[PDB]
Amino acid sequence: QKIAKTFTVDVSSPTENGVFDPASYAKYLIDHIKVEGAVGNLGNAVTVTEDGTVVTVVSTAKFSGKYLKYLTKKYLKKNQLRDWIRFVSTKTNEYRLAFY
Amino acid sequence: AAQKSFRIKQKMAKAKKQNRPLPQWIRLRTNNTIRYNAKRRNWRRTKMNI
Amino acid sequence: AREITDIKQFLELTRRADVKTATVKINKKLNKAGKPFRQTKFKVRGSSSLYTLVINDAGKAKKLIQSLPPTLKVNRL
Amino acid sequence: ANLRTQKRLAASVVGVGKRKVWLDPNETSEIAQANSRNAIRKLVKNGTIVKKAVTVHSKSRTR
RNA sequence: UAUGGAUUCUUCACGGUAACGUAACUGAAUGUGGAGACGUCGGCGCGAGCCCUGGGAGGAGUUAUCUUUUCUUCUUAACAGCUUAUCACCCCGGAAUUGGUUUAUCCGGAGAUGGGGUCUUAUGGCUGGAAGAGGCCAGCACCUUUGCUGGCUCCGGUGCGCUUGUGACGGCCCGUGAAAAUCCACAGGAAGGAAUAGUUUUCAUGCCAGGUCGUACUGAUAACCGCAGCAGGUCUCCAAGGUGAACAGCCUCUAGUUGAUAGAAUAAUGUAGAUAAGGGAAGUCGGCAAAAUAGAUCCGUAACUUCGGGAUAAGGAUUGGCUCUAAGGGUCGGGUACGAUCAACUUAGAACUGGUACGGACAAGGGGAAUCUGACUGUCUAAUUAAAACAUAGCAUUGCGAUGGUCAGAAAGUGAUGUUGACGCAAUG
RNA sequence: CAAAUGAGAACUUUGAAGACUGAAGUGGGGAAAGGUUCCACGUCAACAGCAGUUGGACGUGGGUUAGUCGAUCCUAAGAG
RNA sequence: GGUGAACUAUGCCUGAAUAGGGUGAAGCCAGAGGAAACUCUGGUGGAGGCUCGUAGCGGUUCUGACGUGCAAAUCGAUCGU
Repeated sequence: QKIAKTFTVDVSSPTENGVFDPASYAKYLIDHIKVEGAVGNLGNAVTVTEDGTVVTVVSTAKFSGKYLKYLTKKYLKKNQLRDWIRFVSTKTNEYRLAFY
Repeated sequence: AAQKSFRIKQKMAKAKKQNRPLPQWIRLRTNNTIRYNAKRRNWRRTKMNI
Repeated sequence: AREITDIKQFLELTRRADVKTATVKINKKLNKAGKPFRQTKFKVRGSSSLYTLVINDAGKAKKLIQSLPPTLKVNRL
Repeated sequence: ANLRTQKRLAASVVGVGKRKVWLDPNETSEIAQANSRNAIRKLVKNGTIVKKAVTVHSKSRTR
């Protein structure tokens, strides 16, 4: 009813490869979270916090790993750094951006 | 057919055994005029129709 | 292929004189959303049937594995 | 070479069609050597033989 | 074939008013009864799978822009227990102010309604089988027929949906839609049976064995037959999305194939497919061939008729897209006349809009007035005749009462009709 | 279209593209029939009405595992 | 004197197959008119060797293709059911 689902996104590999901008990534996520069909309505429901190596998104409204991956891949396509980043989940809701 | 009888299967086995070419050494045997198997069979050419 | 209900039934089955192998399977199921518990399945293999006893109490399962005779072949996996 | 056997084996091993089985052109020699189901499974794991994705049939217009 | 269980000094069990229940709970001769065991069609109900769909957990695609997006995995066998049923049946009771009730009108003083129960287990649910399996993901030692470790595999919804199975029903017949093996049960009561032990192997557990032959593959525009790797013929099961009434017609997923000698050019004449000014059958044996018609909704529909039809008669109008409007349901109730979740596809209406187009491809009747003929449905000259020919129901005639009629056989202690009997069989028109 | 194989490639293999069958299928299986056509290796003199390195061809071999699926048992029209 | 019902004709036995529409029979329910007799209306239901039309079965016309054919009878359209 009011549980706070958390979503970890490791950004360590691209941020230490120095081709990523996790600050702008978190900005894109927070400005493009769609709640009730419109962006900008994060009424203290979906909150994005960044430390430079992990992006944590805490949600009470409708959020999903599918949406997180879809937005992340949209950002990767916009920054044309696909074939370089893969959004992959290690365990439940603790995804990671892999370079190799 | 898949569901055969043992009589039909025995005839099949005999036909498969008989269908082989001449051993090479009968040709070298003396006073021999046999050059090949003249009773050779192919499943499309001639049906044994048993 | 047959459930067991009571520990007495399990005990008569294990002394049935034709069972020699027990398999202990651990299932990490959920009873409530925030309480994933450890379920233990004691499988006694009779000649005709495979009897299985479900135990949701870890203490009960430990006392069961300790109380079964050491001559019978127990296989935990 | 002649990888008809390997294509049929890969389809039968990975449970998809020969229309989905992809065989690496650069690994023709290795695929040809691979003549058993065990070797076809080894190549599939190794990445020489890959299942092609199912061709898309969207239901967006229907929806 | 022993053990446990049940039964036994009330010898072969108890419980329930009853339908009946349970772990068992003797049962010969003989008899009897069930299952085996049965058509077809129609709607209705239920279930299985599939289809559709919401959330969530992975993977892939698209990302000039848009899309909490598109595709994709999220599975649970035989078998064992508990539970689960329309129908049926039992107990109490005693009904007109007749009530109950199906989509379908049947059922009740031969006992309805109502209350309470019993059974079949189709079928579903839970657990075991069983997550250990399968599946979807991520990572490890650097050529080498090598594995290992981590997660996840979850919770729902919907319907005149498709197909299949089942159920309770209803229609049809001068047609009423196999047999046997086999298995069980009942009636009866032969025979036998006590006590440190008898019986029960229809209760549970336990021991042993299960032979012979087939099994590969095609099953067809290349594995069969047609002289062949022949455009022919040859029985059947499963059956996704959209359009649409629709397993045709068109397009697409899974799966499969890309096979049919090729290259160049584009004369006549051909084969197949089209179009055409004005006329509109003048062509021709003859409208042959083609064209026009065509779906759906609404209106309207003649002569004649065996009252059933004719009839889609004939003949008219409409049809898109977008924005709306309205109607049509299920489940949850009552101080101390009415409310909320749950978005399901049908119908009707109104503006607005456009090169007046809109069943926009596909699909898809031409119609009318008569004459001859056969009533109709049906059948035949495989490979030149599908007809008015044959058949048909209807009508009429004929023979025959069994030691018989009609027919068969060389004969027969032989046959068909005939498992028959004049409302029949046989023979004709 | 391009690689590979090959003396030789319109026809073989692989990859890419374009297509078709479109679930009373050109899909998955069976019945009759066939009889080894199945599968692998080698190979192209003949055969596949062009070609062929390919093949249902040629040569050599491998392959069909049942108490539970059938037959086997029953009876039908009938035969005897 | 023998051999054929593997094609086909007919009977029997035992199996199997057959979208979606149109029409709308009996049976049944409600209503209206009428003094009555009765008549009429709206539903329901789902009959038929009924009908349009797939699969199937057949084979009308083109007197089309072909006619030293794919084929000793097929192919295409159009058709019957």
